Amino acid sequence: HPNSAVLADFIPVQLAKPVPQRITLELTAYGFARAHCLSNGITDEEGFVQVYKTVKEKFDKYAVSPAQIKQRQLVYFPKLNFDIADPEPDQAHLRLFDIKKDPRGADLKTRHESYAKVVGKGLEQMFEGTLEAPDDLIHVTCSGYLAPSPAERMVADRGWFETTVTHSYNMGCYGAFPAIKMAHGMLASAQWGATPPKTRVDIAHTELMSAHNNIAESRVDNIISATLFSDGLIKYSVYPEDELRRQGLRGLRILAMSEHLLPDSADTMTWVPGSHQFVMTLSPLVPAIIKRHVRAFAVDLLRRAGMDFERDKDALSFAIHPGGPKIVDHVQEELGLAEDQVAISKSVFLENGNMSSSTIPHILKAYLEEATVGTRIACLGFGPGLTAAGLVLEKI
Amino acid sequence: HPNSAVLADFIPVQLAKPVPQRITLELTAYGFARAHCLSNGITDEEGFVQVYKTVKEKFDKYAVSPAQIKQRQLVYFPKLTDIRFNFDIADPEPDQAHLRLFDIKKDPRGADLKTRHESYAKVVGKGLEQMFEGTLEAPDDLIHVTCSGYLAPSPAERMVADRGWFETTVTHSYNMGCYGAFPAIKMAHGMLASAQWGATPPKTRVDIAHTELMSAHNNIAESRVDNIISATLFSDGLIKYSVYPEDELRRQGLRGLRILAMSEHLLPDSADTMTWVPGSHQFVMTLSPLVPAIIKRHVRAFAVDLLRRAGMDFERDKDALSFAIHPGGPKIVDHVQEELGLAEDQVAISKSVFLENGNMSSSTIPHILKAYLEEATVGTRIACLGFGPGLTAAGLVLEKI
Ligand code: NA
Ligand code: NA
Repeated sequence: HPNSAVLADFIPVQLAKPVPQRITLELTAYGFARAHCLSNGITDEEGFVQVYKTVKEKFDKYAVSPAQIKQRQLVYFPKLNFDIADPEPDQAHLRLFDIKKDPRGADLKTRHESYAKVVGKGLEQMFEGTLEAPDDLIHVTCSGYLAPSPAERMVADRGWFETTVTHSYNMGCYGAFPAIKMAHGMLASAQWGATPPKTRVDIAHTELMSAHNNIAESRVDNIISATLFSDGLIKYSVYPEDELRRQGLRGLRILAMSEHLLPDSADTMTWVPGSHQFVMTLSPLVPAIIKRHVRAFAVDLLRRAGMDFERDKDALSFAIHPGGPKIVDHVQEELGLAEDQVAISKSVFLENGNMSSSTIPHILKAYLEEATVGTRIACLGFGPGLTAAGLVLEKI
Repeated sequence: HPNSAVLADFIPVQLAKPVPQRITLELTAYGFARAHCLSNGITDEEGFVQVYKTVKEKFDKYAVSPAQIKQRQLVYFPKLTDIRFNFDIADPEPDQAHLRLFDIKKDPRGADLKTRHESYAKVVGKGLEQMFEGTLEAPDDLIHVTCSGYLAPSPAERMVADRGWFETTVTHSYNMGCYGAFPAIKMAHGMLASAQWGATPPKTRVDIAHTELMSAHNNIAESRVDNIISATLFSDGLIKYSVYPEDELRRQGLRGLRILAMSEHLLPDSADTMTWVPGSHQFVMTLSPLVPAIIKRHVRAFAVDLLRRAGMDFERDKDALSFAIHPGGPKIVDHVQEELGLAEDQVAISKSVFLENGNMSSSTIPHILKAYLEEATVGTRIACLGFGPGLTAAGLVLEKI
């Protein structure tokens, strides 16, 4: 196919062994209780006891449970009353919370320097099988912003002095979509002649959601986000389809893409850097707003691909970003989807939690590695805005 | 021309009256002196007078001078009408309070980053209402460019929602620093070419909105020399412009800058010479005195290549080109000019924009391009060059039509 871009070769890197959810919940609950006691001058044991019981009750009620998420990769959760060891200065940098003295923990500068170090290493592992520089490298993240970025430093470390680096930043849980949109555009811009020809764009996701741990705030939506979000680093490539074929690779051919905002929703999800970490609010209104608009969005997306929702939806897999425990279910229900059309997305959430932008790429990795050639996949995700983003893919 | 994207309709928006360089120098030196005394719990009078003479000498030696920058828009600097002379500063009007982020009476770190981001959201949300007040039809894409405030949802996404623009794709082009317009334009170009590929329906217009509020990052608590330079070099700039497929631009009968080529990559061994990282209180900068030499040493090969990408030849055609060069510091344009064997007239607008406005981060190149579109003879080709953290060199070749 001329004028075609193809996703391929998806490579996750695990930086830390995933922690069983019931343990994340016990310790996070204990940390929120100590922080709270530090924050309100409660100093006596029986004081901590009553606060701890209340925090635990709150966790039982509102925390994402082990039945919903089995384990999460959390680089900044301590390595396996609790007592926490100090770590080797060998790595004070993994320790960004504080339950003895200042409950706000590390400040943002410290967290940013930590991010650069951890992602730096992650990126060197993500790209160690890469033999030739890409024409472009896109860095996607919503969890740490530095200039130059860890991506820029790695490209230089590799001596990749003809590679364009583009930051695709602050586009949250759906950040794969705009990154794939750029990549498609960089291949199309090359075919238009504005740059010499290009044969590969590499996109690298690095989300350290656990770097933004906030145990000083006890509002429900913070309990929920502390127990919901997880870390994920994953890279994949975008090839012009002729280059994909020449290299004998399997891939996901891009058919169509779409993205725009949803009305009366801007305040329902926010994410803002403050003095110590990026701070989140999340309204319980969000799944209903997604439910309300997803169908019309999906019908339009399939039309963009020359498809018809009523006639073609049954043969499609739907890769859906699992933003909360019930998001896939809601979309499943609104779109009238069978279990086997949404099974991979539920399972990635169940095994990993919400790794923010890195989630959808892990979903697409499983489709690329499991589906028959010819399979079509409609991808949907949501993030702040609120934004709806979508992609139509075909396995080739 | 098919497969052709063209820049047009450059629209700056001034939010505050620019302040003459000399007064920014004197008040800023005064702030640095007070902040130093506060950090150090120096409450002694003569203690302050000595700190202050010292601070002023460092300003005399290192600050960007009124001969280099005449005035700057600094939304987060007090209005002259508020300056009373030591100086004091009048309390702001109530609905202007979010414009005071520095503190020289109690805690010299000033407002924390969250307060700064909230102030930024408001000031940019008003700036964007002005920038888009004459927009008649929603664009297909809106690209928000900044390296100076990051919120989700952004002020750009909120504006797009307030307008009811629910078909418009919003993309954030963030944290690409002073050369920010170059990745923005590359992205606009890809979107049109992606539409032409058939991956979205046809599009007719991408809008790019730069909102750089560098003054929101005032740091008067560090007196290291490179921060004296930064606090007196950088300035604020809000500007939008549009990218059209050429056939659309012709039907509207607009003049524009047709894009011929573009490039961007990193320069070796220079990652630590210019850095920009959010911390507790603001985004913190560092800047190495080596930056101008590193740029000069690489800019010729880059420029030769860029011209090659446009089907031209540096050595044969440079005399016919204008060179829009991001003025990152007082001497950047001069160093590049010298390295490239350029005449004064080929680089005058980049120099003039610097002198009149300071370094407006990513907004600076778009103001230089607005002047070219207004003044250039049809057929004139412009080589554009921008640098920023990486270090990164970014390139564009344009033709006025
Ligand atoms: Na870049
Ligand atoms: Na967006």
